Amino acid sequence: DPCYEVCLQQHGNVKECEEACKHPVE
Repeated sequence: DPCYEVCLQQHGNVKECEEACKHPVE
């Protein structure tokens, strides 16, 4: 909920952030 929201404001992503939110970023 907050993750995406954060990206929504601090960014303009969708599937990238949404999917990358659960993915183990390097």
